[PDB]
Amino acid sequence: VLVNEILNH
Repeated sequence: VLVNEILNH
C-alpha cells in the first residue's frame, strides 16, 4: 500500500 497503488491493477 506504498507502491501497490501504482502497479495497481
